[PDB]
Amino acid sequence: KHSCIAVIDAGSTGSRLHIYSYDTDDTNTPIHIEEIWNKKIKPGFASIQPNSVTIDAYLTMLLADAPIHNIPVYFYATAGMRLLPQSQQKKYYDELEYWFRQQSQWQLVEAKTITGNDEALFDWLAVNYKLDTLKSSVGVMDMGGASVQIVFPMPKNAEISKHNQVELNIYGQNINLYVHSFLGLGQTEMSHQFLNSPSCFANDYPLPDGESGQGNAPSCKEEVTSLMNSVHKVNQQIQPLLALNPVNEWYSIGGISNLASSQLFHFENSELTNQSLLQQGDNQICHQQWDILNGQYPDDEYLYQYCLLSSYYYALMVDGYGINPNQTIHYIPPEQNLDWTIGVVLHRA
Ligand SMILES: CCN(CC)c1ncnc2c1ncn2[C@@H]1O[C@H](COP(=O)(O)OP(=O)(O)C(Br)(Br)P(=O)(O)O)[C@@H](O)[C@H]1O
Repeated sequence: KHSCIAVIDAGSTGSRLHIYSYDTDDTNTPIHIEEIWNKKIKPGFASIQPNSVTIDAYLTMLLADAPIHNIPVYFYATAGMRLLPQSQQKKYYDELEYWFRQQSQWQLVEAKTITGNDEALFDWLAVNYKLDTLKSSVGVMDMGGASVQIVFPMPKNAEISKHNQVELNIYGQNINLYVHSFLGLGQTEMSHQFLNSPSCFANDYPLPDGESGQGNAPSCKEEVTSLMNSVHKVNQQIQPLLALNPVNEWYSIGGISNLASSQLFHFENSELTNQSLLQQGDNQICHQQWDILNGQYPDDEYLYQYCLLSSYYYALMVDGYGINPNQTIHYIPPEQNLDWTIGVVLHRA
């Protein structure tokens, strides 16, 4: 009845199979993309032993019960696998290539670790698809666990790396995008640099070094800005490009959308500003007595991190990207299930 494609998102914490049915319009672009099946397994691919028994157990658990035969499959790993040397990755892909050759139910089209730029492309396509803006300047930011992505329209520029630019034609229109991924600036990886910063945690929160939190979002933001700008040079790379290529609307996916959906934060219309984010983080968490807070919200296991995270998002978007602290940032809410793999259907199916 419809075309079908499978995309496996092999992420740092788990792998997620998505089977989509779609139709194609007369520009040769997928439409009516529907997720018909879904399977999620932990831990991440890069966290299992790369031998046949382990890979077989893992992929069987992921795929065996799929209600669909003879479908093309894309196996796309992201930041978790990017953290591994090429020679380690090879062990996984040798086993995986062999496993798929033993299954005629699944036609492996590609298995690879996509670059963060690739992932930025798919992010942009996925968001703009959900927003129905694709047949129509929309910027997308993905705040992931290990890497962060930014992507916005920008005219082809021969003085910028080809790796940071993508040309595509979508619903009949030629598009050029600037794409950038910062590996290490994802919230989990970045957090590992700041666990002993008392400025980044609720008062009396027990830091690993035996010291106590003493939260202050402006100070915590400054510490994080050092990693963004002194180490990753985010400001130098992104700000001159945004000054010249203004974005009309920002959309964010990933961790922002989770934090903004917490009980401790108040945001309407699935949008926020950096100023409000930082202020609420500073008041509700950074300067808050930890034990009292923890007692009031005992189920939220991300709570302890909200001072750091609010400071980190502001640092990234404001001090890094140069986004105005009062500029509206839309976020796709967690309930909505927007997935970057929708971008792969658009681009590759
Ligand atoms: C009550 C408020 N909740 C609970 C919902 C939350 N509050 C704050 N952060 C949350 C969160 N739930 C999840 N996160 C974090 O969101 C960040 C990025 O999310 P993502 O989903 O975007 O991370 P990602 O990069 O795609 C992942 Br799954 Br780590 P993989 O590499 O593909 O496996 C990750 O680092 C998560 O740890």
